[PDB]
Amino acid sequence: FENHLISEICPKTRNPSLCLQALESDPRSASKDLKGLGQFSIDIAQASAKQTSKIIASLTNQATDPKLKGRYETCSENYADAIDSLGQAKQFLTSGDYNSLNIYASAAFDGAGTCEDSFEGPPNIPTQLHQADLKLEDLCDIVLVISNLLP
Amino acid sequence: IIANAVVAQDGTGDYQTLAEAVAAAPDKSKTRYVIYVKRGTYKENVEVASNKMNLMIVGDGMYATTITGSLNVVDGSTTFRSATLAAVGQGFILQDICIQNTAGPAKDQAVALRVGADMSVINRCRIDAYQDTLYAHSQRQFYRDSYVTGTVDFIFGNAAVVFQKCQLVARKPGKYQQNMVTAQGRTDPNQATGTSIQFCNIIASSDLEPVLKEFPTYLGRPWKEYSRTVVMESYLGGLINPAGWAEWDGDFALKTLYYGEFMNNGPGAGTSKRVKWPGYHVITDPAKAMPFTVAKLIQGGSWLRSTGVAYVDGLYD
Repeated sequence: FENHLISEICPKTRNPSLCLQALESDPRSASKDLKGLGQFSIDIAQASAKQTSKIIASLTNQATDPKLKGRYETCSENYADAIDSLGQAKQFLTSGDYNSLNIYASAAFDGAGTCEDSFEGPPNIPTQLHQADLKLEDLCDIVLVISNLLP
Repeated sequence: IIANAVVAQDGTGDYQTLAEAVAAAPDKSKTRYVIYVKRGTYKENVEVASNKMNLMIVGDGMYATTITGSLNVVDGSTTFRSATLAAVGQGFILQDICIQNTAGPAKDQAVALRVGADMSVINRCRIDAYQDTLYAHSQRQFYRDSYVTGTVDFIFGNAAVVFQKCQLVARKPGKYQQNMVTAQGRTDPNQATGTSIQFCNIIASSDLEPVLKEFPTYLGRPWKEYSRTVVMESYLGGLINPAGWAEWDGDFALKTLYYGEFMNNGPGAGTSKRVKWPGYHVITDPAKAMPFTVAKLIQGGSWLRSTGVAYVDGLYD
C-alpha cells in the first residue's frame, strides 16, 4: 500500500502534484513515519535552494544593470538565509521541536517569496528564477504541512 | 554586566563605527556578547549576519544614540536591502537606541530596521521612518517598551512577532496617502506566523493629530492572502478609521485573512462600523485570543527569560 501518510500531506500543500512526485522519489517511502518524511522533505527543499543559489549567481554574472543586480543580490541573500534555516530545521525535527521547525521552514519559504517581491515592475524577473522561487515555496510547504501533523 | 566592545565618535571607545564592532564580534558565540554604542548619530548601513549570534547592540538611550540611513526603493534599492540596520543572527538583542531611515514619504519603501533573526528582542528602541519603517521579516521576534513610527505599512513582513507595551505612532504622510499600521504578509496558512499587538498605544503624532480627517489610519491591510494580525488589550486613538482595516486590492484576501480585535479601549476601539469581511473578527472569547500571546505565538518563555527583558506571558496585564 502507498504510505497512508502521503494522503494526509500532499492534499494540504499548495502543489499536491509536486509533493507526490517528491515523496514518491524516496525508494523507501513506505518504511517512513512522519519524522522520516519530514527529514526527506527538508533535504529536498534545501537541495533546491542550493541549486537556485547557483542559478542566481549565474544570472548576476551576466548582468550589468545596477537595479537588476541589486534584485539578484537580494535574492541571493534570501536564499543564503533559507539554506541556513532549512539546515537548522533538520535539528529541530530531530529534537521534536515542531514549533521551531514550522518557524524555520516558514522563513525559508519566505526567502523565495522575498525574491519574488523584489521583482515588482521592471526589470522583470527571469522565468527560470520565477519557477525556482515557486518550487522552493512548494517544497517548503511540504515541510510546513508535516510540521503541523507531527504531535 | 559591562560591555565587551564600545563604539564612540569621540575616540573614547574601541571603534568609531558600529559596523567595525559587529565585524570584530565573535562568530557563533554561545553567550551574549554586548556592543555599547555611545551617544551620537551614526550614518551607516549595518548588517548583523547569521553567523553573528547572541549579539546585543545597546546604545545610550533611544533619543541619544541613532543609527541612520536613507536607502529607498525610488533610488533603486530593494525594500529588503533598504534597511538602515538589518539583523538575522539568532538571539539578536537591540536596546536603548534609535534606528532611522530619513528618505521620507516621497521615496516610497525605505526601511529603518529589518529583523529576520529568531528569538530576537527589541527593547526600549525608537524605530523611525515613513513607508515600511519596520520589516519584521521572519522568525520569532519580541518588541517591548519601544516606539515605532511610520505611515504606510510601517510594520510589515511575516515574522511570528509580538509587540508589547510599545507606542505605535502613525505620522503625517504625503498628499492622498493612507496610513496602515500593519501589512502582514503571511502567504500560506500552514505558516505559524503573524503579528500580535498587545498592551500597546496606537496613537497619532503631533503632526497627524490636526489633520486626521485628511489622512486616515487603518490597523492594517492584507499584503498577502493569509494576512494574520491581532490587536488586543490596547489603546486605540481617534486616528483609527471606523472601518478599522483597509483593502489591499479590492476583495483580495478578505475571506482568507484573519484580523482580530480583543478587549481594546480608547476613542478608536469601537467596532460597530468595522469592515464586515469574513476574515475580520471581533474576538470576545479569550481562548481565541490566546494563540496570539507570547506563550503561544513565539514560544517566548523558552528564550525570553534569559534575556532579562520584561514580558507578559499570557492575555492580561
